[PDB]
Amino acid sequence: GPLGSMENFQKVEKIGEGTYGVVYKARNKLTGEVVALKKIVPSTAIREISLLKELNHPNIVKLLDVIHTNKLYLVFEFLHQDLKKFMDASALTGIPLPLIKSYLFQLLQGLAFCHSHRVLHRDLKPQNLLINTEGAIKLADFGLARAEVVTLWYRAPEILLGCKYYSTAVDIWSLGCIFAEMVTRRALFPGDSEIDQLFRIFRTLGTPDEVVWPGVTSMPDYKPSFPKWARQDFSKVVPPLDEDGRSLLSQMLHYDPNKRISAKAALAHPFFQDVTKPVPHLRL
Ligand SMILES: CNC(=O)c1ccc(-c2ccc(F)c(C(=O)Nc3c[nH]nc3C(=O)N[C@H]3CC[C@@H](N)CC3)c2F)cc1
Repeated sequence: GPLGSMENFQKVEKIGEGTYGVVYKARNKLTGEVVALKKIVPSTAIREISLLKELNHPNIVKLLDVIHTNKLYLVFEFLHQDLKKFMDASALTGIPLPLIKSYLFQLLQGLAFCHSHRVLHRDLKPQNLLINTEGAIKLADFGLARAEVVTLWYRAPEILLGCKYYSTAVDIWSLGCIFAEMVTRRALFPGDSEIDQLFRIFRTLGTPDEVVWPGVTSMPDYKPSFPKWARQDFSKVVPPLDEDGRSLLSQMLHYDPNKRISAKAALAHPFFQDVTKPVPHLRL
């Protein structure tokens, strides 16, 4: 790419770096706006990101600009905290349920929007769910169809079993995993290898078979030698979540992508009958 087109940005600080790339806080030297800068060119990707520029929703971190100068910079609306840090800060008391429920409701709204345009996130985790002082939560760093050890903790089972053409249901799984983690203050399935991840899922939800998941035994990475564990009861998995919450979570964690609840159906679940939008206690 050419030169000088990032001149208009002053790096304020490195936020972090990982498999995604590098993320900075920066100020536009001419408009004064404070933004997040992601540093990473294919055309398969250039038109994929351009689609995301048009994918605007109050629960999606706005993509402001895309700048190619051996580097691709994406410019994002800046947010002051992520859900992981807020979870850790909240660990002694827990996030109050009404806040958990608001955050879950909002992310399902954002996902419902993305999914209605057939856009998948693919890599939801607490670290890319961004929050502000007003009680909003937003989806960040959408994963591309092509594209510091990647975590598997939120990866859906069909991905782990070798599905090549997976669906929006993978985001519902990831979010159910995050929901459970907000409630219990412990990761649900903290696998440290692909098989440890699969087997942690199997040990809680039961080893899947053709009864609960038609087609599972023909999946590319399925092996008949998989151990057969019995399912645990949910009341043991996420206490003290109430029965509405457990019901919704059970549907977000169905093995069969065709049974897993959609984002739109989840919004209608009775768990949200009393949803509100509380203010978080954020110390910045
Ligand atoms: C262990 N780490 C991870 O797994 C992980 C870590 C970062 C990412 C990631 C990758 C590419 C991105 F474009 C974005 C992104 O869009 N970021 C933002 C957009 N607007 N504001 C921000 C922002 O980062 N704000 C900070 C949040 C809390 C800080 N305390 C202070 C400000 C992103 F967040 C993905 C995974």
